[PDB]
Amino acid sequence: PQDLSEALKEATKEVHTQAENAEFMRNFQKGQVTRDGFKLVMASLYHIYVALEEEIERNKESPVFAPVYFPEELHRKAALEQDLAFWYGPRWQEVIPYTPAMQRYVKRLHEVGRTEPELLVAHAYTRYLGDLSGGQVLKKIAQKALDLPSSGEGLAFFTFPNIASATKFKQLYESRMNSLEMTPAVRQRVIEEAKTAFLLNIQLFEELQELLTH
Ligand code: HEM
Repeated sequence: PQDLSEALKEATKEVHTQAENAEFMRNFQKGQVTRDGFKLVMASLYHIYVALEEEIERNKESPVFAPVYFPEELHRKAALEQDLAFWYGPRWQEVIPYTPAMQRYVKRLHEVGRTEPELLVAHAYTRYLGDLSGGQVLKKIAQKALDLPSSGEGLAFFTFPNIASATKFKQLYESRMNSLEMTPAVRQRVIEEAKTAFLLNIQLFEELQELLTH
Protein backbone atom coordinates (compact mmCIF):
# COMPACT_ATOMS: atom_id res chain seq x y z
CA PRO A 1 0.00 0.00 0.00
CA GLN A 2 1.02 3.67 -0.08
CA ASP A 3 1.10 4.21 3.68
CA LEU A 4 4.44 2.98 5.00
CA SER A 5 2.95 1.76 8.28
CA GLU A 6 0.30 -0.21 6.40
CA ALA A 7 2.99 -1.35 3.96
CA LEU A 8 5.19 -2.62 6.80
CA LYS A 9 2.40 -4.54 8.48
CA GLU A 10 1.45 -6.33 5.25
CA ALA A 11 5.03 -7.18 4.28
CA THR A 12 5.88 -8.61 7.70
CA LYS A 13 2.77 -10.76 8.07
CA GLU A 14 4.56 -13.96 7.04
CA VAL A 15 7.55 -13.40 9.32
CA HIS A 16 5.45 -12.30 12.30
CA THR A 17 3.50 -15.56 12.11
CA GLN A 18 6.86 -17.28 11.80
CA ALA A 19 7.83 -15.53 15.03
CA GLU A 20 4.62 -16.75 16.67
CA ASN A 21 5.38 -20.25 15.40
CA ALA A 22 8.87 -20.29 16.92
CA GLU A 23 9.16 -23.12 19.47
CA PHE A 24 10.20 -20.80 22.29
CA MET A 25 7.30 -18.45 21.57
CA ARG A 26 4.85 -21.30 21.03
CA ASN A 27 5.48 -22.53 24.56
CA PHE A 28 5.25 -18.94 25.79
CA GLN A 29 1.75 -18.61 24.33
CA LYS A 30 0.78 -22.05 25.65
CA GLY A 31 1.50 -20.51 29.05
CA GLN A 32 4.56 -22.76 29.10
CA VAL A 33 7.49 -20.58 30.14
CA THR A 34 9.99 -21.19 32.93
CA ARG A 35 11.91 -18.80 35.16
CA ASP A 36 15.12 -19.63 33.32
CA GLY A 37 13.41 -19.08 29.99
CA PHE A 38 11.88 -15.76 31.02
CA LYS A 39 15.17 -14.56 32.52
CA LEU A 40 16.90 -15.24 29.18
CA VAL A 41 14.29 -13.29 27.21
CA MET A 42 14.51 -10.32 29.61
CA ALA A 43 18.32 -10.25 29.33
CA SER A 44 17.98 -10.33 25.53
CA LEU A 45 15.58 -7.38 25.61
CA TYR A 46 17.97 -5.41 27.79
CA HIS A 47 20.77 -5.80 25.21
CA ILE A 48 18.51 -5.12 22.24
CA TYR A 49 17.03 -1.96 23.71
CA VAL A 50 20.38 -0.66 24.93
CA ALA A 51 21.66 -0.81 21.36
CA LEU A 52 18.46 0.52 19.76
CA GLU A 53 18.10 3.46 22.14
CA GLU A 54 21.78 4.24 21.83
CA GLU A 55 21.29 4.56 18.06
CA ILE A 56 18.04 6.49 18.37
CA GLU A 57 19.76 9.15 20.48
CA ARG A 58 22.53 9.36 17.88
CA ASN A 59 19.99 10.06 15.13
CA LYS A 60 17.24 11.81 17.10
CA GLU A 61 17.71 15.06 15.15
CA SER A 62 18.00 13.47 11.72
CA PRO A 63 15.03 14.09 9.42
CA VAL A 64 15.08 10.35 8.73
CA PHE A 65 14.08 9.57 12.33
CA ALA A 66 13.14 12.80 14.17
CA PRO A 67 9.46 12.41 13.19
CA VAL A 68 9.18 9.13 15.11
CA TYR A 69 11.25 10.24 18.10
CA PHE A 70 9.21 9.65 21.28
CA PRO A 71 11.86 9.14 24.00
CA GLU A 72 9.65 9.62 27.05
CA GLU A 73 6.74 7.54 25.78
CA LEU A 74 8.84 4.59 24.62
CA HIS A 75 12.21 4.15 26.32
CA ARG A 76 12.56 0.68 27.84
CA LYS A 77 16.20 0.54 28.97
CA ALA A 78 15.52 1.92 32.46
CA ALA A 79 12.57 -0.45 32.86
CA LEU A 80 14.71 -3.46 31.93
CA GLU A 81 17.46 -2.35 34.29
CA GLN A 82 14.90 -2.35 37.10
CA ASP A 83 13.61 -5.75 35.94
CA LEU A 84 16.97 -7.47 35.61
CA ALA A 85 17.95 -6.26 39.08
CA PHE A 86 15.02 -8.37 40.22
CA TRP A 87 15.55 -11.45 38.05
CA TYR A 88 19.33 -11.63 38.36
CA GLY A 89 19.93 -9.73 41.58
CA PRO A 90 22.10 -6.68 42.44
CA ARG A 91 25.07 -8.01 40.48
CA TRP A 92 22.99 -8.63 37.35
CA GLN A 93 25.34 -6.59 35.15
CA GLU A 94 28.07 -9.09 35.95
CA VAL A 95 26.00 -12.26 35.45
CA ILE A 96 23.40 -11.63 32.73
CA PRO A 97 24.19 -13.66 29.61
CA TYR A 98 25.14 -12.04 26.31
CA THR A 99 24.80 -14.74 23.70
CA PRO A 100 25.92 -14.84 20.02
CA ALA A 101 22.32 -14.56 18.80
CA MET A 102 21.86 -11.47 21.00
CA GLN A 103 25.15 -10.10 19.65
CA ARG A 104 24.00 -10.57 16.05
CA TYR A 105 20.86 -8.55 16.75
CA VAL A 106 22.77 -5.84 18.63
CA LYS A 107 25.36 -5.72 15.86
CA ARG A 108 22.79 -5.12 13.11
CA LEU A 109 21.21 -2.39 15.24
CA HIS A 110 24.50 -0.51 15.52
CA GLU A 111 25.35 -0.88 11.82
CA VAL A 112 21.95 0.51 10.87
CA GLY A 113 22.11 3.36 13.36
CA ARG A 114 25.64 4.18 12.20
CA THR A 115 25.68 3.66 8.43
CA GLU A 116 22.04 3.23 7.41
CA PRO A 117 20.13 5.66 9.72
CA GLU A 118 17.16 5.84 7.36
CA LEU A 119 16.50 2.21 8.27
CA LEU A 120 16.39 2.72 12.04
CA VAL A 121 12.65 3.39 11.83
CA ALA A 122 12.23 -0.25 10.77
CA HIS A 123 13.67 -1.47 14.07
CA ALA A 124 12.03 1.16 16.27
CA TYR A 125 8.71 0.25 14.66
CA THR A 126 9.17 -3.52 15.02
CA ARG A 127 10.36 -3.37 18.65
CA TYR A 128 8.33 -0.52 20.16
CA LEU A 129 4.98 -0.92 18.41
CA GLY A 130 5.27 -4.68 18.62
CA ASP A 131 5.99 -4.79 22.35
CA LEU A 132 3.39 -2.12 23.10
CA SER A 133 0.42 -3.62 21.22
CA GLY A 134 1.35 -7.14 22.28
CA GLY A 135 2.62 -6.47 25.79
CA GLN A 136 -0.70 -7.13 27.53
CA VAL A 137 -1.15 -10.70 26.27
CA LEU A 138 2.54 -11.46 26.82
CA LYS A 139 2.59 -10.13 30.38
CA LYS A 140 -0.69 -11.75 31.37
CA ILE A 141 0.76 -15.11 30.40
CA ALA A 142 4.11 -14.45 32.08
CA GLN A 143 2.78 -13.46 35.51
CA LYS A 144 0.29 -16.31 35.79
CA ALA A 145 2.97 -18.71 34.56
CA LEU A 146 5.86 -17.38 36.66
CA ASP A 147 3.97 -17.34 39.97
CA LEU A 148 6.22 -14.64 41.41
CA PRO A 149 5.95 -13.02 44.86
CA SER A 150 4.16 -9.76 45.63
CA SER A 151 7.62 -8.22 45.20
CA GLY A 152 6.23 -5.27 43.29
CA GLU A 153 8.87 -5.67 40.62
CA GLY A 154 10.22 -7.73 37.76
CA LEU A 155 7.78 -6.80 34.98
CA ALA A 156 8.13 -3.02 34.56
CA PHE A 157 9.13 -3.69 30.92
CA PHE A 158 5.53 -4.57 30.11
CA THR A 159 4.18 -1.19 31.20
CA PHE A 160 4.72 2.03 29.25
CA PRO A 161 3.96 4.65 31.97
CA ASN A 162 4.26 7.70 29.72
CA ILE A 163 1.56 6.40 27.39
CA ALA A 164 -2.04 6.79 28.59
CA SER A 165 -3.58 5.09 25.53
CA ALA A 166 -1.76 2.38 23.58
CA THR A 167 -4.14 2.41 20.62
CA LYS A 168 -4.09 6.20 20.56
CA PHE A 169 -0.29 6.42 20.67
CA LYS A 170 -0.01 3.72 18.02
CA GLN A 171 -2.07 5.69 15.53
CA LEU A 172 0.01 8.75 16.31
CA TYR A 173 3.24 6.86 15.76
CA GLU A 174 1.88 5.38 12.55
CA SER A 175 0.82 8.81 11.35
CA ARG A 176 4.36 10.05 12.03
CA MET A 177 5.87 7.12 10.11
CA ASN A 178 3.75 7.85 7.06
CA SER A 179 4.97 11.45 7.23
CA LEU A 180 8.54 10.29 6.60
CA GLU A 181 9.96 11.25 3.20
CA MET A 182 12.02 8.59 1.43
CA THR A 183 12.85 7.37 -2.07
CA PRO A 184 10.99 4.28 -3.32
CA ALA A 185 14.32 2.50 -3.02
CA VAL A 186 14.79 3.50 0.63
CA ARG A 187 11.18 2.60 1.33
CA GLN A 188 11.92 -0.88 -0.02
CA ARG A 189 14.99 -1.17 2.18
CA VAL A 190 13.04 -0.10 5.26
CA ILE A 191 10.44 -2.77 4.57
CA GLU A 192 13.21 -5.31 4.01
CA GLU A 193 14.93 -4.22 7.22
CA ALA A 194 11.69 -4.83 9.10
CA LYS A 195 11.66 -8.42 7.82
CA THR A 196 15.28 -8.66 8.90
CA ALA A 197 14.24 -7.54 12.39
CA PHE A 198 11.79 -10.43 12.65
CA LEU A 199 14.45 -12.86 11.41
CA LEU A 200 16.85 -11.64 14.10
CA ASN A 201 14.21 -12.28 16.74
CA ILE A 202 13.45 -15.73 15.31
CA GLN A 203 17.08 -16.85 15.37
CA LEU A 204 17.23 -15.48 18.91
CA PHE A 205 14.26 -17.61 19.99
CA GLU A 206 15.79 -20.67 18.34
CA GLU A 207 19.01 -20.06 20.28
CA LEU A 208 17.34 -19.52 23.65
CA GLN A 209 15.29 -22.69 23.22
CA GLU A 210 18.54 -24.55 22.50
CA LEU A 211 20.23 -23.22 25.65
CA LEU A 212 17.33 -24.28 27.86
CA THR A 213 17.08 -27.89 26.65
CA HIS A 214 20.34 -29.61 27.63
C1 HEM B 1 4.42 -14.50 21.60
C2 HEM B 1 4.40 -14.33 20.14
C3 HEM B 1 3.76 -13.24 19.55
C4 HEM B 1 2.41 -13.06 19.53
C5 HEM B 1 1.36 -14.15 19.77
C6 HEM B 1 2.20 -11.68 19.07
C7 HEM B 1 1.04 -10.95 19.31
C8 HEM B 1 0.87 -9.60 19.01
C9 HEM B 1 -0.38 -8.90 19.18
C10 HEM B 1 -1.54 -9.33 20.08
C11 HEM B 1 -0.31 -7.77 18.41
C12 HEM B 1 -1.43 -6.76 18.17
C13 HEM B 1 -2.39 -6.98 17.01
C14 HEM B 1 -1.71 -6.98 15.65
O1 HEM B 1 -0.98 -7.95 15.35
O2 HEM B 1 -1.90 -6.01 14.89
C15 HEM B 1 1.04 -7.73 17.85
C16 HEM B 1 1.50 -6.75 16.96
C17 HEM B 1 2.79 -6.70 16.41
N1 HEM B 1 3.80 -7.62 16.70
FE1 HEM B 1 3.62 -9.36 17.69
N2 HEM B 1 3.40 -11.11 18.62
C18 HEM B 1 4.38 -12.04 18.95
C19 HEM B 1 5.76 -11.83 18.74
C20 HEM B 1 6.33 -10.70 18.13
C21 HEM B 1 7.75 -10.54 17.83
C22 HEM B 1 8.88 -11.52 18.11
C23 HEM B 1 7.89 -9.37 17.16
C24 HEM B 1 9.08 -8.91 16.60
C25 HEM B 1 10.02 -8.01 17.25
C26 HEM B 1 6.54 -8.77 17.05
C27 HEM B 1 6.24 -7.57 16.36
C28 HEM B 1 4.95 -7.05 16.16
C29 HEM B 1 4.63 -5.79 15.46
C30 HEM B 1 5.59 -4.86 14.72
C31 HEM B 1 3.31 -5.57 15.63
C32 HEM B 1 2.51 -4.35 15.15
C33 HEM B 1 1.98 -4.55 13.72
C34 HEM B 1 1.04 -3.44 13.28
O3 HEM B 1 -0.06 -3.32 13.88
O4 HEM B 1 1.38 -2.70 12.34
N3 HEM B 1 5.59 -9.61 17.64
N4 HEM B 1 1.77 -8.86 18.23
